[PDB]
Amino acid sequence: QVQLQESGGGLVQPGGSLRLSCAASGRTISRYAMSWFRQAPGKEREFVAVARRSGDGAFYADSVQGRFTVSRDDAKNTVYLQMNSLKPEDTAVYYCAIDSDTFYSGSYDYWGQGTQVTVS
Amino acid sequence: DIQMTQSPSSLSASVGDRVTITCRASQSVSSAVAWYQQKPGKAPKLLIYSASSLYSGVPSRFSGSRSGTDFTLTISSLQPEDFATYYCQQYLYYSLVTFGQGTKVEIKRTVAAPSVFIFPPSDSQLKSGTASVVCLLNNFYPREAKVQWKVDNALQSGNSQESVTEQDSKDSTYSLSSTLTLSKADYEKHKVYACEVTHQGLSSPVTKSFNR
Amino acid sequence: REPFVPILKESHPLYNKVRTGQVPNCAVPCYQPSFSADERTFATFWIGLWSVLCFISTSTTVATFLIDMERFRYPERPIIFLSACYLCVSLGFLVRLVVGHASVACSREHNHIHYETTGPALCTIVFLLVYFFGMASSIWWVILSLTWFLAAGMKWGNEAIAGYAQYFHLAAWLIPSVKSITALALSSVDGDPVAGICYVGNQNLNSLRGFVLGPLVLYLLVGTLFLLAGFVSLFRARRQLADLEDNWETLNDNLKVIEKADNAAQVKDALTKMRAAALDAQKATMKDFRHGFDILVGQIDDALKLANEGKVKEAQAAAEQLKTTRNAYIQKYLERARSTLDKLEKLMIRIGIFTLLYTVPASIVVACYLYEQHYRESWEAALTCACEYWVLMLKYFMCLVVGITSGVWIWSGKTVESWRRFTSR
Amino acid sequence: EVQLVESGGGLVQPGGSLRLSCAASGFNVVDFSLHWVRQAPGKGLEWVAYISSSSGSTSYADSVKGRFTISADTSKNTAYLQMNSLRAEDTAVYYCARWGYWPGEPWWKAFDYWGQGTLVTVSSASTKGPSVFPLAPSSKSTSGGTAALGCLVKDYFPEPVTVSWNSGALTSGVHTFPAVLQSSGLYSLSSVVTVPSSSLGTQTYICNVNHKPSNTKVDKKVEPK
Repeated sequence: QVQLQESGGGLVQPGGSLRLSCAASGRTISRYAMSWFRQAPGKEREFVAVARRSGDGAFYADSVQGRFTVSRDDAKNTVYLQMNSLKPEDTAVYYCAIDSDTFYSGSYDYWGQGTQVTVS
Repeated sequence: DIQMTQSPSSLSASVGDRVTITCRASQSVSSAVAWYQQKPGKAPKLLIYSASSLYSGVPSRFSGSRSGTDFTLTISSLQPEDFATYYCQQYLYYSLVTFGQGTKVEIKRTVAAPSVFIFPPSDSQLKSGTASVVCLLNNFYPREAKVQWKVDNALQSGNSQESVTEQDSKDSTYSLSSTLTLSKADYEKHKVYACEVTHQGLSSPVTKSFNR
Repeated sequence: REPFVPILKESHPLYNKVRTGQVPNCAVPCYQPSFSADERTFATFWIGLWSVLCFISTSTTVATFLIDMERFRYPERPIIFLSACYLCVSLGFLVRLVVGHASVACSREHNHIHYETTGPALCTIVFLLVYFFGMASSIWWVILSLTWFLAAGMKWGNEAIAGYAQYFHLAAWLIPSVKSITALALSSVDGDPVAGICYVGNQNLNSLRGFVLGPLVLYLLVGTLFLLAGFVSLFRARRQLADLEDNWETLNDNLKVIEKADNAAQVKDALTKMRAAALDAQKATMKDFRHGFDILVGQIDDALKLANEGKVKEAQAAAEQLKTTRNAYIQKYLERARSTLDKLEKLMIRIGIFTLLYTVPASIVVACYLYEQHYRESWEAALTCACEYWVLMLKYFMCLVVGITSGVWIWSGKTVESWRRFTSR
Repeated sequence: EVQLVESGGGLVQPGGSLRLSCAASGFNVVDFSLHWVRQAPGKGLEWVAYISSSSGSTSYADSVKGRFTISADTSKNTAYLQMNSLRAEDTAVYYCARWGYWPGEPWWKAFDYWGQGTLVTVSSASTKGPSVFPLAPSSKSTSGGTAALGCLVKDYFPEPVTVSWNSGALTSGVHTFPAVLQSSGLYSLSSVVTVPSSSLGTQTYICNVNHKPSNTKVDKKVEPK
C-alpha cells in the first residue's frame, strides 16, 4: 500500500557533488528506518547507508563513510544523501529502500526505479 | 510504586562524541535521582547524585540536569573507557527506590554484512536420538539480525534458540548463533533444511541450505 | 541651485574655508526653503503649541516637590530632577517665541545663519539651556534605571540607595557639563532652520556624531540593559514565589486529605506526595526557615514507616502533629515571602512603566537624526544643472513629550489636596 | 576507607532456604542503613529489602513479601538475609549497599559503597558432564576463502565450562558463545573458529573441554567431510 520515489540524476563529473533525495509517497516514515542503496554493474545491490528515526544515529558503509552524509526530514518525509568527493568508481544507480519492520531487521521490500548517477 | 522510564536504550557512538541519556519519572519526584555506571562483571559505581551534583572522584565530562520531572545525563566527550551501562535510579523514601532500564553505549563501527554457515547434525548426535542443526552468523554490525528456520517453509517457532557474543575485542563486531534441536523421528522429516537471514546490511535474505 | 547665499567674499570671517557645496562660499540661508519652505508658515506656531504645555505640566510639578520638602524619596528621587530639566528645555523655546527666529539665530550683520560662539551673548544662551539640560535629563533617566535595577535585582534598601545617590547625583551633572564645554570651546554651535534654536550639527555630520549621534545611542543602551535585567529578575522571583506557593498548597490540602481518608494504602500514596512537595520547597528556601523544613520532612519520615508497618491511625496522629511546625516556621516565612514581592509588584511596576514609556521617544529621536543626516547627505552637494515635512516637525516635539508625563505621573488627588491645604493658610 | 563483603552464594534446590551475610568493615552500621539490590542475569537492577538498625525499619519489595526476612546486629557489624521457598526466577546476583540517614549530605548521596555481591541459583538438576560434537564445514561451504569449523557442547550443569582450541595454539578469529539455559534445566554452548582455507590446514583440530564440577576432559577431533 506504499510506493517510494527519489529525485536527482545527471551525467556528473570526476570529483563532483550532489544532494540525492528520496521523498516518501502514500506514507509517513517516522515509524520506520530508511536506507540508501546502490546499484553498480559488476556487483549490484550493495549497501551504502542507513538512517534510523529517533536521532540515535546513522551508519554508512566502508567505501562511502565520511564522503557521504545522510540527513532526514520527517515532516516532508524526505531523506537526503549528501554526496561529496565523488570519485569516479561510484558509477552506480542509486536506490531508496525501506524496512517493513520498526525493529531494524532489514526486511527491505520497496525500491523505486533509481537515480542514474554515473561518473564518466 | 513510581515508574522510571529511560529512553535511549541502546546507543552507538564514536570515540570522543557527545551523548545524552534521558530519564522520566512517572510521578513528580523532587530533585532526588541518581545515575550509576555498571561495567560488565563488577559492581556498579555512583556517578551522579542529587540530580546534578557530582560525586567525588569521577571525571568531569559527565554532567546531569533536571527539567521538572525529566532528568538527563550528558557526556560531552566520549572517553574510550566509558563503554558500559548507565542506570537511572530515583530515591525518595527508603522503601520506594526504583531503577531504570539501563542503556548500553556502543562503539560506532562501519556496517558489514554477516557471513552465514549452516552446520548439519553430527554423526554422533544421530546415535543419541537427538539431532541439532546450527546456523552461524559471523562478523557483522549492528546487532539487529533476523534468522529464520524453514524446514521447507515450515517456519518454526519455539524450537529455535539464539545467542550473540559480546562486542569483539578487535574490530568490534558480533557473531550470532541460532540452533534448532529436534528428535530422532522429527529430524529426517522433509528433506531440505535452510536458514534464511536478513540484516540491515543485506539487500536480500541469504539462504544457506543442505539436503537430508 | 542659486538662492543658497553666494554672497561675495568680504575676505574674513569664514568666506574662504567653509567648503559648503564644494565651493568657497555657497552655503545656507536662514530659513529652510528647499525641503518644505512655505510649510514653515504652519511650523511657526506648531512647536509653540506643545512648548507652553511642556512648561505648565512640569512648572507646578517641581514646585509640588517643594511643597512636600522631600516626601517621596530615593527610589523616586531622580524623577524630580528629570522633571526639572524639561523646564529649562521648554524655557529656551519660550525665549525663542518671545524674541523670534529673525533675531536670535539669523545673522544680524551678515545675513546667513549664525555660526560659532557669538561675542554678544544671544545664541549661546539658548544653546546652553537646550544642550546642557537635554543631555542632563537623559543622564538622570539612566541613573533612574540604575536605581530600578538596584531596587529590583539587589533590593538593597533605601539607605543603600541614599549612600550611592549622594555620589551619583553630583556625578550625573558632570558629563553634560563636560560635553557642553568641549562643544563651546570647539564652538561647533550653529543655528538650525525651522527652529530658531542654537544647536549643533548643521555645520557638519562629524559634529553631529561628536555630540548627539553617539551619546544618545550610548545612554539609551546602558539604560535598557539595566531595565531588562531588572525585569527578568522580577519574573524569576515571580515564578519561584508561584511554585513555592504551589508546594505549600499541595502540602496543606493533601495533608487534610490524609486527615479525613482511611485505609492502609492511600495514606502512603498521599504521604509520598507530601514528602516530594516538602523536599521541593526546602530546596528553594533562612536557617531556621530551612531547619523547620528539615524537621518537617523528618516528621513525615516518622509518619510513613507506621503506614508501611500496618498502623493507620498511628500514621494519622503522626500526620496531625505537623500543623504546629507548619505554623511556627513555614507559615510565618511564607507570609513575608509573599509580602515582599507584593510590595515590590504594587509599586516598582508603577515606577518602571515610566522607563518603558521613556525608552521609545529617545529611540525615535536618534532614528530621526539618523535619517536627517542621510537627507542632508542627499542635498548638500546638489548644485547647478545635470546631464518629509512631518519628520522635521516631529523631532522637536518628541524631545518635549517626557515633560508632560510628569504632569500626569504626579496626578494624585491626596497630595494635591495636601498642597491646597498647605498653601491656603 | 570503608569496604563491604558478601558471602553465602552458590546453588540450592528449589524450595530451599539460604542466608546471605553482608559484612561492613570500617564504618559501623548503627549510623548507616543497609539495602539489598538484586540483578537477574541479563536484566536491569531491582530492589529487594532494607534494614537500618538505629530503629529497626525492615521493609521488603512486593515480590519477596512472605518469603524473605532480614536481621542486622551491630555488634558483629553485619547483616543477614534469609530466603525461603526459592521460586526459580530468583536466581540472580545480589548486592549489599549503604545509605545514610536524614538529614544532611549522607542521605542526599544514594548508594555509594557497594559490595561486589554474590550469585545464587535455583538449581534443579544434578551436575554432570557435557557431550561434545563436531561441526564440520560442508565441502560446498566456501571452498576457497574462509572456512568455519566448530565444536558443540551440550547437556551440562552447572554453569562454568571452558573449551581450549588445541590447548592454546589458535587465535585466528576464535569465537566462544555465552551458554544458554536449555529448556530441560541444563546448559548448552557453542564455539567456532574461522580457520581460512588450505583444506582447513589438513590438521585434525581438537576441542578440549574442561568442566571441573564433572572434572571431565574430552579432547574431541574435528575434520572436514
